[PDB]
Amino acid sequence: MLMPKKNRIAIYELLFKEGVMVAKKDVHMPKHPELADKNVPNLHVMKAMQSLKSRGYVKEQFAWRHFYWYLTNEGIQYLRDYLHLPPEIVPATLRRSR
Amino acid sequence: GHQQLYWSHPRKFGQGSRSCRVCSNRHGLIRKYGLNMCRQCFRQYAKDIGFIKLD
Amino acid sequence: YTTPKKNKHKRKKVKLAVLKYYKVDENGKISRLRRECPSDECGAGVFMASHFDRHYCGKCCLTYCFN
Amino acid sequence: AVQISKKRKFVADGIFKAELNEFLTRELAEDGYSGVEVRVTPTRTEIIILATRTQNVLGEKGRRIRELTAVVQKRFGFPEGSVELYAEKVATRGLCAIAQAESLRYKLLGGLAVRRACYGVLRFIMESGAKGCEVVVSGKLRGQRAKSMKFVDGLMIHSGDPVNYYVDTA
RNA sequence: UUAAAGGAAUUGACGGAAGGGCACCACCAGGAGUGGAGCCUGCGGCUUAAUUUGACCAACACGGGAAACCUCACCCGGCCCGGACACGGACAGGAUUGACAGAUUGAUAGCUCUUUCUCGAUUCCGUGGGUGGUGGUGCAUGGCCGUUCUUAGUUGGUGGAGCGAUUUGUCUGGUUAAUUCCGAUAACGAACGAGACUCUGGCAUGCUAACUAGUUACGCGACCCCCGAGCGGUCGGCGUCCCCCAACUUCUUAGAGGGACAAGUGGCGUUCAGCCACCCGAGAUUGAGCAAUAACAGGUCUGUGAUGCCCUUAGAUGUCCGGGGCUGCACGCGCGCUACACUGACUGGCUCAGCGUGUGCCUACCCUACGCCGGCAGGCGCGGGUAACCCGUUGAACCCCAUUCGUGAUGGGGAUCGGGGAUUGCAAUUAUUCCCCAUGAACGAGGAAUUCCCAGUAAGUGCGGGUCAUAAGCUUGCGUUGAUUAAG
Ligand SMILES: [Mg+2]
Ligand SMILES: [Mg+2]
Ligand SMILES: [Zn+2]
Ligand SMILES: [Zn+2]
Repeated sequence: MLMPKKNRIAIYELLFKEGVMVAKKDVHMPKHPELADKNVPNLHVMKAMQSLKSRGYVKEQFAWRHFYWYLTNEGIQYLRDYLHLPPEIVPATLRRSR
Repeated sequence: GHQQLYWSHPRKFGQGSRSCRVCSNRHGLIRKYGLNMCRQCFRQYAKDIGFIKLD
Repeated sequence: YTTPKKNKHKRKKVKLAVLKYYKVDENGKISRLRRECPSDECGAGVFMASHFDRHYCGKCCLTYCFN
Repeated sequence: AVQISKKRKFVADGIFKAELNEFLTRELAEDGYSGVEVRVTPTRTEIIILATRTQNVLGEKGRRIRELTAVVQKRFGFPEGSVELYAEKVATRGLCAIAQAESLRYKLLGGLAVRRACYGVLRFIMESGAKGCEVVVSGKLRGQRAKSMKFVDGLMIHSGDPVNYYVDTA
């Protein structure tokens, strides 16, 4: 899209602390509810996750009006390199509940 | 873009703002009881809502 | 089907390939040539504009008088 | 905040119930979904799936529940610690119509003859202890004009109220 | 010159062919009408920059489509990219964002331009490839729906008949709303539809239970009262689960069970099914839902991240914004409102309902009591209600009683049109609606033709949902008043 560097790390850090993010199909909403703190319009939330599909890192289902997304493991080894994270940090995907 | 007047017409009162939560249409939708579904849309899920017919 | 009026181009920028905003004498000298912006943020940081007479803070869109 | 009226309590939970039924159709169709059933409590609320292949909905130490616990949680306004999922096997896989309608979907995606494939699921319900079943396959079969082939077997009612609970449609 | 022409049988469809049945989407007997008038609204036509469009019993108040803009496609213009990825280039010694000012616009669109500051790999460019579409194709489809089709109809198994398509089962007859039953019988046993069923309505002074329903009794308060009493009369005035300063369920709301089966009794009928009468009874046919087999080249790709294929993809059919149109009128048609008056219209009294809906995740805005301003719409202050808790005991209209008017296009009728006042809204002009004064048009019961209906029915009369910021002449529900005709 236009891809500001502050908001991409703002959406990736939640998209890596859990393996999901739950945007809704309306571009005319200037406030994503689950971030709600760095004045993202969810254009940036859409058009990031468009790019994550085309590399094959994320997955999506298109509910009634909601997009759901999921982390493939090739996305996790992509986000642990792009967020510069050491190879012990894993999301709530693998085993965080017993 | 040029955000001052991209989406500047007021989507407020009137059928330029009501939409189907389920189908994404603006025509014929039912705003009774806070449903906001498309009328064509309403028939599918009406058994799942809990709306029975006469039998 | 025709489009007679020719909407002419997109926006391609000015493409001026030199910075050079600090003149130097006497073997090393700090000297401004454009005014700095009087905002709360960029004192002696990002410049204020140098028009033929007036000055304008480019980042936060405040302006000086036409003089 | 302020709570809304009992008329619009009961259409909110139904459209809660209708919404996740539509998503969990889209996700678990390749894993034999066959419905959900909800429990609202003033605690953790407990949502149980009725999947046939409960092996496939479980991830490696249960990944594909825990992200599917979250997409319900991070949409329908549940705080951290109020909603959970359970996978449960439906008894008689070949007796609820939602189950094997998706089975003969993914039999048709294997490139089978439609007449050979529909017989085997027609045979599957009737040998599973049913009272009657019929399958209508309608669309563009071999031919340019579309046509429908029905494969009725057994006996089956059509009218009155007892076609509400003696039958299930898919 | 030509690939059939023909013969016999079978199944349908049709017959201005018989026979038996049946339906107010059929008639009779009728009622109310519609068609005539003004207007409201859809359709054709014309006109247009555009008047976007889909549909011709089973299109035409239909797309729940009552469009100020948005919707929104169509027309005149003007921005934006929300063109993912993949490759090459551009690419720290100079890729790309944003923006004050001015001729520049319709526009405080850096749209562009003159000039110059600013943004930090984000992108930009070429080439492939996505993607979006209220773009095409409902004759490429799914799903849904309409219909032939509200009528009784449909199909196997196994036997019987035929070379066979097929047929018997599924019928002479009686009977039924009904292949409904009784019987007759190369059929026997079954299935579906019909029916049962579910919802609903009518009855239970019997059962259960009520400060979010009530009565009744009893306290209190007020008021009348021959005359002056009161266990007198009235009171939706107050209290009696407020910690007993009463009981109870008739009325109200349900829940369970009851109740009606053609049972009883005559008559008819093969004394078979059943029919016709009655008595008891609340009721001796309440009303609707679902609803088969096989089909329609029915409708809908403009309802849908249901979808194939094609088209188009940046000077974009994407999307946003400003205006305009969908309302334009020599005419024709279809739903419908108000009427043509005295069985009325006014004016003032008077007393009666039921179904239901009400403050929202996004999403702003709800129903309104009461008080005080206004001659009216309305304007404020102040409450209550997320509801058997408040509006509300929903003082609905017609009807009823007194008044005025007198057969005159009249005080019938209220179209048209001028001036004003308010509300909704970003905006009321091509009048949103409402209010006030004034203006006072056809219209005297409507030719041929044609529609719906037979009991709380037709019809009159209002009321509430939907649409809804503003709003109903439409629809879908309610009660009220209530029939004339008919059992063919
Ligand atoms: Mg659609
Ligand atoms: Mg007269
Ligand atoms: Zn500053
Ligand atoms: Zn096309």
